[PDB]
Amino acid sequence: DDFKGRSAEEVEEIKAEKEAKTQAILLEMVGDLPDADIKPPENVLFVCKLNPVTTDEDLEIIFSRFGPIRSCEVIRDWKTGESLCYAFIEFEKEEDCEKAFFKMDNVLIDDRRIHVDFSQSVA
Amino acid sequence: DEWERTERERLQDLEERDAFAERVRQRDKDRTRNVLAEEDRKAMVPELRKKSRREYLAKREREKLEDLEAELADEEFLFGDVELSRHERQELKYKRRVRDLAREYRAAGEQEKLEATNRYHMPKETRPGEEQRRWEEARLGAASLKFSTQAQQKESIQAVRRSLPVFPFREELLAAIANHQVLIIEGETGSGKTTQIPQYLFEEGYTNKGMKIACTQPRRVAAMSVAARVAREMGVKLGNEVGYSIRFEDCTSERTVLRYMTDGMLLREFLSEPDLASYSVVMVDEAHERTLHTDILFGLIKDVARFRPELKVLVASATMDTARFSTFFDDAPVFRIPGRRFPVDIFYTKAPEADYLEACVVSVLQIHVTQPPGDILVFLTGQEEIEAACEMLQDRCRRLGSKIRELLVLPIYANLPSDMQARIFQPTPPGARKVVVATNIAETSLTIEGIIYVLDPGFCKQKSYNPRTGMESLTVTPCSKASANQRAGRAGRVAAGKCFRLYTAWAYQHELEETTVPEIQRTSLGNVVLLLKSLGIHDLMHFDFLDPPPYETLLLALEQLYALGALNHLGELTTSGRKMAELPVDPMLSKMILASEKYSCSEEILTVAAMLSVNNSIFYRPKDKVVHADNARVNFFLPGGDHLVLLNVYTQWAESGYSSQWCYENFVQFRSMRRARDVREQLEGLLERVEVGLSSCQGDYIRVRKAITAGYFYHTARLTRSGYRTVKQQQTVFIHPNSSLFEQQPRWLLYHELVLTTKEFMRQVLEIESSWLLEVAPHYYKAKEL
Amino acid sequence: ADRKAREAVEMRAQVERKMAQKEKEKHEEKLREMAQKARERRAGDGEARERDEIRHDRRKERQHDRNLSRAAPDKRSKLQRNENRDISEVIALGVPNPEVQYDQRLFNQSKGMDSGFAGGEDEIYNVYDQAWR
Amino acid sequence: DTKLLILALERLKEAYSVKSRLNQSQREELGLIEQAYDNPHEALSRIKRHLLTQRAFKEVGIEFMDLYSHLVPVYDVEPLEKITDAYLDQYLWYEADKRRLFPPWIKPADTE
Amino acid sequence: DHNIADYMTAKNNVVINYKDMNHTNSYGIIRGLQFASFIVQYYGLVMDLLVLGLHR
Amino acid sequence: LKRQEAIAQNRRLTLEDLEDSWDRGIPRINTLFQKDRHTLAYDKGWRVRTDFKQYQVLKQNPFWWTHQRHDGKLWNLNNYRTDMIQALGGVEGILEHTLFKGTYFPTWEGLF
RNA sequence: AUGAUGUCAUACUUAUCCUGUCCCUUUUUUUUCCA
Repeated sequence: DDFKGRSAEEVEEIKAEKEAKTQAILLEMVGDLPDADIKPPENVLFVCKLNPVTTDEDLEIIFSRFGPIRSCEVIRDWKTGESLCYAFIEFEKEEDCEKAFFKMDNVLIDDRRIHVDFSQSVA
Repeated sequence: DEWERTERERLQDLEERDAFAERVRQRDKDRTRNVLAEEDRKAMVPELRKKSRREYLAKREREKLEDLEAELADEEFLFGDVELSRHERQELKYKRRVRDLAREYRAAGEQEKLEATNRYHMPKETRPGEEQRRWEEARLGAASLKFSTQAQQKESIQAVRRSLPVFPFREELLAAIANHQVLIIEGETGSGKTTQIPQYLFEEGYTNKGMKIACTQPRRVAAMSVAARVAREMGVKLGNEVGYSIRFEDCTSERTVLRYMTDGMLLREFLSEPDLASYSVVMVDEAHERTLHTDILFGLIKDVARFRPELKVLVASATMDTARFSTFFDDAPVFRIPGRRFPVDIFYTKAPEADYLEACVVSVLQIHVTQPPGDILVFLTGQEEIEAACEMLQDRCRRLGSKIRELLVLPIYANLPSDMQARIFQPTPPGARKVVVATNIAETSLTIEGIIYVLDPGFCKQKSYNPRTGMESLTVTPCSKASANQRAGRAGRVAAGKCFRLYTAWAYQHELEETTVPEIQRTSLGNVVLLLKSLGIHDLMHFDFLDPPPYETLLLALEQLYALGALNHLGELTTSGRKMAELPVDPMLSKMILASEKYSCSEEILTVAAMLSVNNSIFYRPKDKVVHADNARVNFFLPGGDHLVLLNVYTQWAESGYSSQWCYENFVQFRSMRRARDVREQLEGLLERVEVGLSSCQGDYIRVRKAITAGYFYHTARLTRSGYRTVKQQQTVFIHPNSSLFEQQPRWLLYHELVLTTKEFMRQVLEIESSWLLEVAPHYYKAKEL
Repeated sequence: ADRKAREAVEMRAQVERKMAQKEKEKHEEKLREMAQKARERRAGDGEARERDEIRHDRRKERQHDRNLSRAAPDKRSKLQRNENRDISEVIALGVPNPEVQYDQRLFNQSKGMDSGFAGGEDEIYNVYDQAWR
Repeated sequence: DTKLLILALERLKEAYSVKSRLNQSQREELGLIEQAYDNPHEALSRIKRHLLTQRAFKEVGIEFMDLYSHLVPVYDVEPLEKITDAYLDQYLWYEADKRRLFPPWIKPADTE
Repeated sequence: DHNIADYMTAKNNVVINYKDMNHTNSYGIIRGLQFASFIVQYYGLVMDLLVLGLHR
Repeated sequence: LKRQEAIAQNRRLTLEDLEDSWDRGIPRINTLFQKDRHTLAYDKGWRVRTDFKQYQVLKQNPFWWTHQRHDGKLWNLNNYRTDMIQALGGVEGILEHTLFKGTYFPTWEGLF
């Protein structure tokens, strides 16, 4: 023991470590990612709640405000092309990702209060 | 026409509706306020990774859930048939084994959990229906002593298709309606009028120009049946091009040309698109069914018939209702289908009879004993009678032992448990006879193959609503000529049948009235009054009825609505009136729901509404487990009344996690519970529009009873020393035996039903304060009268 | 002694727990092997068209599922699973066959819940169990 | 619990099967059985209350049954507690046999 | 449950009364209680264990 | 075996499979089918319990070893009565000893 | 030195009662930014 007798906090923290390890191994089990849980780049924000009329150009516009962009990728419903009302947006700096985040969370653009969180993608 | 005044109003309706919803979301963006070094950043970036990780854990396992399901959902309809090749073949092996591996590498962990809580743990001092198979291995353990063909399907479909009473009648009927917009099409069941006709239309292209073909039915389950049937015919997937839309369940896609629905569903499509401009054709089935929704659609669609001649009116039904049908509908031509599979020998008693339930008994006795093979259908009036019936039948079975053969008595009605409904649908065990005891629920929409005998005692239990008393009484009623003919016609569908009328040719031909009174006369109409005044037709009198209600009935409706506050003192719409009218539920309920707004008992009043939507079947009360049943009931019995009883009951069920075995343990009809949950959830989906804030009473049932009053003040009685008697009319009522207050007998009473069974009755009753009555309705209830 | 025994029970319990825990994880590593070689063994005239059907169906399914969850929070959980439990529904849907049962001339030929031996009474006439003729 | 209490009370009435001249005290016990047969939840409330709070009981009477070759003690308990014990009897035996407390050599068993 | 254990054990300790003699049970068991079947068979299980040993 | 086959060929076990063995067996096979199987799957420890009733009731049970609802009904002496009459002589030889002919009842089948 | 207030049981009155009571048919109603 002593992976239990430390606190309650780090106890459930170890169990959350687990929950991660199991969900990862699980998602690789059902087979999505090639390499197991490689740490995600600090330089992309996943921005959902989006509009099918805001495009790569305009989103790269408004997120050109805080940092040098490397891209703006709204994933496309393939054979119809309609914007998925979310996006990935790609910065150069950690500071650029952060500075975009801490002003752009839950803001109203094109009359929709979109959400920004960092990228969870290992993709 | 008045049609044009209507659509005038209704296009402005859609305009003001959209603008209203937009205004309200602007209101909410107003009400809602949402505004938004080094080591600080390197601190929370670990915490943003904390949440990224964990929300990603749920998100990744959720996406695993998606593609997980998708592998098998994909291999359902491609693989098991076709000559498919290396790539997707190998990947089927892959996705097969791989979702197995996921389930397995999680079943491992759960195995750890359960195995390691199997163990012994010193106690610590701190101040599914198988009770008859767990008593059938008690005995076997006590008594042990050891020391292509899809094309073939299509061929079969067409081959049966060809033999309908309509397949040879195919072309000329097509050309006929090509002539006449309104064509009345009289034909009996089994003709396929519901199925083959819309096919014919579609293959003839009335769906071209992107148009649709509507088929309306009075019953959800019948619509689902019909839709399954015709989608199988059309060789496509049910839901994409052939679809059915019923309350709570869409089964359509933007490929849908053939759209099936209810009569209230079509009225509500007029709540969407007054013109039905995407529908080229509406085929209304079985219009004889006499529902308020049928009798409203008739008027509305007749308006549309005069206004939209490129549009098509098809109204098919079962019986001789074509006289009034055409006559109201400007005497449309009537295309006759001859359709009746096999014959019935219809017998009469010698005489009139005194004891017709017993006569039922002894009839089926003789029939079973003497007859050749064949299943039997017998009618009764309803529940108590019907179980008494099976009582008698199975008792005589007990006495007559092996002298007779196996008599599968099966009762069937509307509220009895759904497993017990299904049980009749199994194929009969060889050599035994199956007799179904039924109510007029077995008139229609239930298809029991094998029934070769049919017995009618010639009755029914019809509701009768007198408005002069506000009283609707579900009482005995000799059933109509149309009834007896159709009850008989229920037979024969596979072979020669017999129909034993418990009454003579004399009474039959002579004292038989043709039709049940078209519903709108006999029923209470509060919500349909509410509806046509939600559509705004201010003159409610010269409106285009098929059969108007008595001016009496309408006057009562108007007073109802005004007193409740839906009407101004001149009879038009308040914001109260409209906001309640959007609700597909009675105005009394609606007033109570609005009262939750004032009393901050939102959730509780919501769940109450959800209960009164369906109550009539809540608690199963079997004879063979009466006491344990009364007990799992008496458990919840709360102080205050039946409504908060229901509240806690639902609360505890969902508390159990929507558990079915929960209601199974606690003697509750799962059907009632779960449909009530659905009606509450869609109520909540209405709740944003009706502008209700999601609130709890915080355990304050005083607010609850008060919102109940603010809704149901009309539905009240007081103590009199000569019994419990109304507040207004001082007509004399009684309490239902099964009331949570039935022995409490309160001084100031609220009810929800008003019937007069064997004596005057009232259901879903509660104890109130007369003071809340001067709180709520000092204009309707004055003090001196309390 | 009761305290001492409580402690020894718990200590033996968590020892054995941890042993079986580690063994479970080893099992799981073998299953990790199973999955990797599973996709490996996988990767290497109807299938091409059924395959455009694969992505057609699955991808419009993702369309409808995303759009469900987007119009209503889980309208997927408000449509698709809730499609498939109620009975009249299933009967209309032609789903087939959705334990031993036997003849009813068998049942209820005796009724009662007490032994007939009257609970130790003797003076009552219960010898034979059929009236004489 | 209503199955377990129905079994309890059937067992208790088996004493008075004949319905003789019994006495005051047996008349009163039969009254208790019938009212707890009618309202099976006032009963179970009472039972679980007893089981939770009571630890000082009334007194029991004794007497002997003479079998001519030896005597047998026969104990007479008060009807309220007789009902709470009848129930506890049934409950413990049901649970013990479901959890498999008694191994198979303990033998007045129900199987033979 | 320590509640039921205490009810049973305190119910065996009563006052036992014949015509005019009274005493208090403190040592053995009243066999005329209704759970006394359970108590006798559980105790007999413990003594089966002393006779056979845990291994056999 | 027949129960397995009734599951495999999915038939219903009919009266013809069980009229042959209908009171045979030990519990008895006709206990499988009694009315109250449902609440008697909850009566455990009934054998010990009838043993121990002897310290609770002042009377002595001669069938302490069994239970009619649970063990079936394990003896049938209905032909004892018939052969007793044929051995005493038949109803006519038997009522030459009684006051039957002095009642002027016309025949003895009705006597009650 | 007799107030009303009462959840007081007992006593009492009307040739005042023991004969004035009980379980529902059928079924339908549009919906909205996900994150």
